[PDB]
Amino acid sequence: TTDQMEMFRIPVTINAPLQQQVFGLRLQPGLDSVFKHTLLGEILNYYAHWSGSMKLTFVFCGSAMATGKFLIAYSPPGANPPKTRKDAMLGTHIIWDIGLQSSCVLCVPWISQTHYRLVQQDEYTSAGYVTCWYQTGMIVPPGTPNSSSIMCFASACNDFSVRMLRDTPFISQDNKLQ
Amino acid sequence: SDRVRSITLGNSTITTQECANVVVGYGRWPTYLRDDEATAEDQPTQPDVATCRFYTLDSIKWEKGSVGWWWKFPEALSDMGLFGQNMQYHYLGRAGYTIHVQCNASKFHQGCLLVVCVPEAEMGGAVVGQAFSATAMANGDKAYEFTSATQSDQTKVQTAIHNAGMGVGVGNLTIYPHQWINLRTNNSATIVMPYINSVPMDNMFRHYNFTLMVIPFVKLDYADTASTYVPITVTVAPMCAEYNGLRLAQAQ
Amino acid sequence: SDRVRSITLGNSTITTQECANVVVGYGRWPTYLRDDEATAEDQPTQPDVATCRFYTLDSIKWEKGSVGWWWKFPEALSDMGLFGQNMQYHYLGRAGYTIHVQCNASKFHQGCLLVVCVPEAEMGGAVVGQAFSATAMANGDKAYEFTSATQSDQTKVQTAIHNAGMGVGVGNLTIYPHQWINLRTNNSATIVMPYINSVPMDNMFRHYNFTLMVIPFVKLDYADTASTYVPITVTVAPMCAEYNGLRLAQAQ
Amino acid sequence: TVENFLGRSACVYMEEYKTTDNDVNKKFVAWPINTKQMVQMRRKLEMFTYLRFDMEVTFVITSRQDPGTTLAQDMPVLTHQIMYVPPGGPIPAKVDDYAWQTSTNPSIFWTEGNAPARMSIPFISIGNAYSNFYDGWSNFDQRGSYGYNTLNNLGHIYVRHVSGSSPHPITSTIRVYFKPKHTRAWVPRPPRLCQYKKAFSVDFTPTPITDTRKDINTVTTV
Amino acid sequence: TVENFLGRSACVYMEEYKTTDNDVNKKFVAWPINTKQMVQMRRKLEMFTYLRFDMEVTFVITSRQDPGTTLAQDMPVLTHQIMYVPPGGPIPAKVDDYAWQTSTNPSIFWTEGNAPARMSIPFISIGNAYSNFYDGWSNFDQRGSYGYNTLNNLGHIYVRHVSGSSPHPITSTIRVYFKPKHTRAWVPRPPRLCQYKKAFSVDFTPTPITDTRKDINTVTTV
Repeated sequence: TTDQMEMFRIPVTINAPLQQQVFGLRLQPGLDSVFKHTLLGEILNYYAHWSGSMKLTFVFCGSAMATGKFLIAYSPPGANPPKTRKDAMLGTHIIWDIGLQSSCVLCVPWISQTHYRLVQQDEYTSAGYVTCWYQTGMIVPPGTPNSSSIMCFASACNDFSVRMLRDTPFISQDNKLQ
Repeated sequence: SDRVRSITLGNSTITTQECANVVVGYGRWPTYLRDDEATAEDQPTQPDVATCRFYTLDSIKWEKGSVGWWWKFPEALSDMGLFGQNMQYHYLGRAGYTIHVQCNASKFHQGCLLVVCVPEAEMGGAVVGQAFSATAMANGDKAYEFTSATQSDQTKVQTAIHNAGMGVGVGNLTIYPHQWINLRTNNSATIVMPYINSVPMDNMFRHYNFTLMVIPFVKLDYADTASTYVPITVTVAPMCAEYNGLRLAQAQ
Repeated sequence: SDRVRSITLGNSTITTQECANVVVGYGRWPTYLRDDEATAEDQPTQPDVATCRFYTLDSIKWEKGSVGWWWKFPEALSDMGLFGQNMQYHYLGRAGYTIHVQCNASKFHQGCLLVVCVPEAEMGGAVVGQAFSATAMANGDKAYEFTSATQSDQTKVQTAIHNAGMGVGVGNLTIYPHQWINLRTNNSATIVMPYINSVPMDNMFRHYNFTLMVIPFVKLDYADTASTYVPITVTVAPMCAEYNGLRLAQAQ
Repeated sequence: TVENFLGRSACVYMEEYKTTDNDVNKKFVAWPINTKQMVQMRRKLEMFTYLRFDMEVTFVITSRQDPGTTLAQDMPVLTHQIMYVPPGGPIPAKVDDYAWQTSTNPSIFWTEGNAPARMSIPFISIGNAYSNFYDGWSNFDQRGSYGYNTLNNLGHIYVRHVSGSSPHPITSTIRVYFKPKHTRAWVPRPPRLCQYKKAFSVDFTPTPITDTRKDINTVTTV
Repeated sequence: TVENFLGRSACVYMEEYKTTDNDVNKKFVAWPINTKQMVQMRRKLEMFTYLRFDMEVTFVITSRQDPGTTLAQDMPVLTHQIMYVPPGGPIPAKVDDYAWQTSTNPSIFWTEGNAPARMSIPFISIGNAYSNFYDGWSNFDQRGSYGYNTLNNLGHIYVRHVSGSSPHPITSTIRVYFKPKHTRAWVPRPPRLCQYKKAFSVDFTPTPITDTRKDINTVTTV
C-alpha cells in the first residue's frame, strides 16, 4: 500500500479468469486487521466476549454501464478455508447482481458451539471465513473504464451483544501528557 | 417490475434485474415419483437441500465469431457435490432442474441467443457409419461447441450448427422448452425442466435425459468499447432428486 | 417376551432374541438443537436416513486372556459413508447414537462384560509429563486395548485396566450409562446416548465427545468345545445428526 | 448439597510483593486466574465435569517488615490496589505504569487494618458451563494445546502497593479465596486418586488402588 | 448503556505534597479541575461531543516516610483537608494561610486509616451540557484562546495536611477519581486514534489508519 485510501477499494476488472476470487477475509471482528479498527471492532475492543450476526454490505462503485454477478459466501470453521468458488458455494452465500440497487448485504449468521466467542479470538473460538468470487464477470460497453472498485461496510445485527468490560490494547502512554 | 426475480433452493439464491418470464417444462412442474407410477420397491433417498441447490458450471466466452454450445445432463453435473456423489452410489436416479443462463452486455451491444433443452438429443457421427465415444459429446461440465463447417473428424459428432447435430432444421428447435436472450432486453434465461422419460427412473450415467443448447442466432456485435468478449455462465439446480438401488460407487 | 427386540433406522434393522432392556442416556432421548439453544446462525443440514442409520465396525476376538477395549466417538465413525462425509465438510456437528454391542456364546460358556459410554474420557500418558499423539487413542474404527500391566511405552496412553486410563477405580464406571453382557443371560447390549457437551455443537474431529469401553469383569471361560474365541461386534447409528458451517472438506 | 459442599471459601492462590526492591517484578503480582494450583479446591471442583456458578472472591493481605541491620522507621498505613484485567487488556509492566488508571477494568483499593476486601463476580464463561476437563485440542488439526488449559482464558489479577515505597523493605503476601455460590453441577466423576503433579495438566504417577493388609480375612488391628 | 460505560471511577489526577519541606509549594496541592490529563477517562468522555451528568468524586490518599539517614520518630495519625475553590475565590498561598478557614467553600477533613473520602457534585455547568470540544475562540474577534480550554472554568481543588509538620518528612500522594452518574450524551464522535500530546489541546502527530499485512489475501498468522 502506497496510498492509505486504497485500503478501502476492492479491485474488480474486465476479462477476469472465470471463477476468480475477488477477496478473502477471516471472521475475527475484534482481532483481524481488516475489522479491528472499524466502529464495530473498536467497540468490541473494550470487551472480552461477543455474540451475534453481522452485516457486510458491498457497494459497487463503477459506472452505471458496467454489469456483473458475484458470489459472496461465509464458511463456518473447519480445518481448511475454501480455495475455489466450488468450495465456497457449499456454505452460506448470496449471488449479487448489479443493477439500480448498487449495494448488497451478506448477513453472516451466528453459527457457533458456544453462546459467545472471545474478542481475543483463538482456534477454539474460531468463526470462519468470508470470500468473494466472480459469478459471471464484469462486462463493459465501449467507452467506460476497465476496472472499478467495490466497498465493504460492516455493522452488528439486532441479536448482537458484548460482555466482560476490559481496557483496549489500542491506546497507551509512557508519560503523563504535559 | 416483473423483470426482477429471486429464486432460492437450499443454501443458494439467484437474482436478476432484467429478465423475461420463467419457462416451465411442458407446463409441468418437477415432482417426486408417486406410488402408482413406481416399479423399484426400495425406500428412496431424497437428500433435499444437499442436492437440490444451485451449481455454477465453468463459464465460457461469447465472441463475435462464436457459433454455439451444448451440455448434456445429468453428465454435466456428475462432479457437483452431493448430487454427483448420489449419482455414483445409486443404480437409479430421477430429477427435474431449474436452468439459469446468465449473460450481461450493455445498451450498446447487440446479439441474440436461443436457450433450449432438447429431450433425448441423440446425435449423428461426423462420418456416417463411424461410431464415436461418449467423450465426443459429454465430459463433466465441459462445454462442447458446434461449428459452421461440416465436421470431418470421425472421432467427433457432426457439429455443423444448422442441423444441430440431429439432422433437423436448427430454426425449428423452438418446439422444445426455450427462452431467448436478446441483449437488447434480457440478461438471463430461466427454464424449469421436469423429469421426462419413457420409464419412471433411469440410470444417470448411461442416459443423457436432455441436452442444453445455447446458440447465437444473431451474432455478438459492438463498437469501440474496451470490453471484448461477453461471458456466458450456466447455473443449474436439481429439483426433487430421488435415488434407488444403493450399492458401491461407480469408479467414474 | 421383552427379550425380543427390533430397531429400525434408515435402511437398516437390528434384531435380538436374548436382550436385557435398552439403556437411554441420562433418561434423555436424542433430539435436534432448538432455536433457543442455538448460536450458529446458518441453516443446518439434517441428512436424515443417509446418516442416521446403522454402521458396523470391524469385529474383535474375546479370548480367555482378553483385558478390555475402547473406541472414541465420533472418530470411530469418521469413515462411515455419508456420516463421515458430512463430518469432513462441516465445521460443526451434533448427534446422539444408538450403540448395539453384540456377543453370543452358548449355555456352556461363562463371562461378563461391562459396556459403558464415558463422556469426556480424558486420558493420562503412559509416562507422566510425556505428551502422546491422537494416534495413541483413536484412529478410525480401530479397537484400542487396555493391558493388565502398567504401560511403559511413552508413545502410549496409560493402559492399565484397573484405572481405566483415567486415574479412577474401574469398578465405579457404573455411574456412566452402561449395560452388562453376562453370557449366561444376554447376547447383546443397547445404549442410546444423547448429545452431551458444554456447548450446543462442536467440531467432530477435534473433540471426542464420549468413549465406548467394553471390559471383561469376569473372564471368558469354557470347556471342551471346538469354538475358541467369541467375537464381539459393535454396530452404531447416529441419531438427529445436524451440521453447520459448510466449507471445503478436511483432508483427513 | 452441592451448594453446601462447594460453598466455603478456599485459598486458590498466594504470592508476595515487596514495597521496595531493585527488581521491578518483585514489587507487584501478576496472576493468570485459574483453580488448578491449590490442591484442595481443585479436587472438589474436579468431582464434577461441568459447573455453573457465581463467585464470591475474598482477599487476605498481610504485611511484615523484612529483617535487616537497621529497622527503625515509622511507615504510615499501607493501601493496596487489586486490578482485574480481562483477556486482551493492557498489562502493567511496573508498579508505576499508566495501566493502573483502571478507567474501565475493575479495581479494589483497600487499606490495612480493615475487614478483608470482597466482591462477587457472575458466571462469566463464554460457554454454558465451566469445564473442569477438556479431552481435546486447540487446533482443528488435532494439534496445539491439549486439555482443559486450552479453555482457560479468564484473564489476570494484578496487585501493587499504592504509593508505598518505604525506606526499608516491607513484604506483603496476598491470599485469594474463592467461594462458589448459586451452583449447578453436571456429570460427576471419580475423585482424583493420584497426587497432582502439574497445574495445567491431568498428569500423574501410577498409584495403587488402596493400601494392603496381610490376608483376605485379617480384621484385627494388631 | 452510556450510564454503564461511563459509570466506573477513573483516576483523573494525582500529585504529591510533603509534610515538611523548605519549599512552600511542595507542601500543598493546587489543581485546576479538568478531565484532560489522564488518557483513559479522556478518551471515553471524548467519544461524545456533549455530556450532562452528576459527578461522584472519591479520593485515595496514601503517605510514606521519606528515606534518610535518621528515620526514628513516632508521628500520630495524619489528617488532610481538601478544599474546593469555585472560580474567583481566595486561593491559598501556603499551608497555614487564612483561606483554609472555608467559611463558605466546601472542604473535607479526612483521617488516614479510614474508608476513602467521597461526595457527589451536581451538574454544575453554566451551559446546558458540558462540552468536550469547542471549535471556536474566546474573543469575538476570532482571536484569544482556541479550543475547549476556553470553556474550562470549574475552579480548583486545594489540599494540605492539617497540622502535620513532622520531624522527618513524610510524602502524601492524592489520587482523585471521577464517576459520572445520571448521564446523558449527545452527538457521538470517532474515538481518538492518535496518542494525546497536550492536556489542553487536540494536538497530535499523524498516525496511520491501522497496521499492515503482506497482501490483500493474507489470512494466516505465520
